[PDB]
Amino acid sequence: QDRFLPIANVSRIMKRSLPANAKISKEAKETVQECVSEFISFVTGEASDKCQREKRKTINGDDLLWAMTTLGFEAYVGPLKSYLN
Amino acid sequence: SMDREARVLRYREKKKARKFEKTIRYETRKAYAEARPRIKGRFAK
Amino acid sequence: HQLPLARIKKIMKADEDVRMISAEAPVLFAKACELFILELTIRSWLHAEENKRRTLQRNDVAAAIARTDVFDFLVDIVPR
DNA sequence: AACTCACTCTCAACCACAGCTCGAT
DNA sequence: TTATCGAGCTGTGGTTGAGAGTGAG
Repeated sequence: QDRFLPIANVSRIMKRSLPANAKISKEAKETVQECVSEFISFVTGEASDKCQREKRKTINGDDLLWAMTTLGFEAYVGPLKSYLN
Repeated sequence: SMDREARVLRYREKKKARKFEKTIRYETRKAYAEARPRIKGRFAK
Repeated sequence: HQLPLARIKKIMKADEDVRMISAEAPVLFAKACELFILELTIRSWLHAEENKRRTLQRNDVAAAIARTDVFDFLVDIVPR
């Protein structure tokens, strides 16, 4: 589906994430493609809400990190901040 | 938790409302872009 | 680098509430997706490993999703 | 069954800038 | 407490080659 991240990009990333001898079913690739795509939606809606409450029109990087923190993803926040520099 | 359930439910209801058609929201910015010099599609002065 | 920002941005903009998006947001998001894909894939792998298998299958991803609270929002996606 | 990799052809990235955005004040 | 306003920032879209998609082996 054209509403999802491209499956080749997703597949590559799961492959590099696994021991060299691992195999990944076509079904598993399609399931994870949807999931990471939904991750973007999920987080964006919380960031989008924050901006509404605070009456701004731009979703920025901090809005994403706030949204990820209140949705259970604080563990990402550290690495992310460190990656921007 | 009770707070997570609220946000998760809101995320699911926002699902029915995803609009993937190309929507234009700064109709002025179309105008300037539409009538703007291009080298090979790229903008130029 | 990895994931195409345009397609990240397009998923963002399917939400009618979002208006402007900062230049760094899709950049940040693409990294966050890599951390997400990694965690979801490794936890799926765990289940496959526990069942003496080398091919991650869909039910492995489902197993990871059921077991991990952060992945609670995707529980209705697995089953069709 | 998934992986390989050569082949096809889609589509993400590129650019400038008018005037909107938003935090130091 | 809420409002200001200029230094910065971002949406817009034709074109095309980088790389997504494909499938026989």
